[PDB]
Amino acid sequence: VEELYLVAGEEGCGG
Amino acid sequence: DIVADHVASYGVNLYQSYGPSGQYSHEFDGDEEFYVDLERKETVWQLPLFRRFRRFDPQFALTNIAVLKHNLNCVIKRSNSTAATNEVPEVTVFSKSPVTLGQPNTLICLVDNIFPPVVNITWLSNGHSVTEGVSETSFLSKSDHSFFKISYLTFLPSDDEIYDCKVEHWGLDEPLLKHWEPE
Amino acid sequence: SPEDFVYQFKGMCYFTNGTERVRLVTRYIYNREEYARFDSDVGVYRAVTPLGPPAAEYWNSQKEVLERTRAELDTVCRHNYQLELRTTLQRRVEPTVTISPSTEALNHHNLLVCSVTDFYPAQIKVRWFRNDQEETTGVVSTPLIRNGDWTFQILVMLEMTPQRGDVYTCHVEHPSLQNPIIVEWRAQ
Ligand SMILES: *[C@@H]1O[C@H](CO)[C@@H](O[C@@H]2O[C@H](CO)[C@@H](O)[C@H](O)[C@H]2NC(C)=O)[C@H](O[C@@H]2O[C@H](CO)[C@@H](O)[C@H](O)[C@H]2NC(C)=O)[C@H]1NC(C)=O
Ligand SMILES: *[C@@H]1O[C@H](CO)[C@@H](O)[C@H](O)[C@H]1NC(C)=O
Repeated sequence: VEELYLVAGEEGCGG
Repeated sequence: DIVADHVASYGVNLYQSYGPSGQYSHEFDGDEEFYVDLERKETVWQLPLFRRFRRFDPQFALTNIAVLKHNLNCVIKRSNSTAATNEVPEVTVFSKSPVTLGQPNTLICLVDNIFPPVVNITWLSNGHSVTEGVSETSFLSKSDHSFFKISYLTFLPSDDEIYDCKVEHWGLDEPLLKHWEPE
Repeated sequence: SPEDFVYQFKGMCYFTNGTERVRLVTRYIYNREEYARFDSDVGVYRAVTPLGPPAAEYWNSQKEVLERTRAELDTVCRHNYQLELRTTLQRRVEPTVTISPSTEALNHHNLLVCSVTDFYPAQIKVRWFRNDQEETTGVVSTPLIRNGDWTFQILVMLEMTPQRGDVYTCHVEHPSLQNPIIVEWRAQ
């Protein structure tokens, strides 16, 4: 069984 | 505030403009399970137990750190480039095991309250820079969002050799030295 | 010095009674300022400083982002805990126990240091005895010391006065030990 992880939310901002 | 039998960080995620550089690690009850070598795309487990029974996909870390990079640029814009404050690290040196002359041992240098997470930790033996027998943890997280880091020196206690842990950090005016010797 | 801009994301799982009581708190940090978080006890993202509303409102408006985060309490916290139960939570490293005085002359105050080193996990019981009497005052202990290599140590010091022919013992109990370790120090 593989370890899982918490996904970082991605900000929505002008690049 | 949070009382628990156990606490895990299933992602301590770090990205900083200096370098730039990042770190991805998992912690359980305050100890580091692994970090991902982001350049080599390799998970580096911190115990033989973990290396033989656990697996973590290095791409997960790479993806998360890419998100932090994205997020960081958004918050730099939103904060008008508010820079990190340099904190003063605290340094302690102690031995791993009871000291007896002629019995191999390990010296431990704890560098606490590190921010930002950029530091040089090196060892001095009778004033000489030590080049071999040194290892260190990654940056370990703290609930005030500074870090600590621990360096290890293998050594042979003797009546003629003394040690210093030498720490360089932007929060210091000059290198900080912490001394240790067999009493 | 060079200016540095720092970003942290910490996904933290808090466990009690195995996986029965679990709380997930994800923290978004600029330098050392936590500006947004998800707390499973709250169930939505919250801004914690003025830097946060654009992030929290965005993620709350993205239902699959929100729903995925809520599910992580099970799909990550509990999932990984099952893997800890097979490894981390079975790790047992027996302590080494040593006594040394802090120079030693008879009717003169001294400190006896019971060094309890290189053990895991953290739960430990260390008791001093003077002959057959348990010492419940004059004991000064360091905090639990984290070595960073998945071991701990602790130093438990006894304020005492060597008299002949007292015998002192440090008794150590730990989940790695079927029977306690007893180490003794004899005056003169
Ligand atoms: C974002 O931060 C920079 C650096 O603090 C500000 O620019 C500085 O402004 C101070 C005080 O006004 C001035 O003494 C410095 O010369 C200037 N440093 C630079 C340009 O490197 C920005 O502030 C706004 O910048 C314009 C351009 O100079 C100023 O006309 C304006 O007064 C200034 N406002 C401030 C500092 O409050 C700052 N941007 C914003 C939107 O605040
Ligand atoms: C650490 O040492 C390197 C190489 O000597 C140096 O370039 C860097 O600036 C140092 N970092 C500090 C003092 O934080």
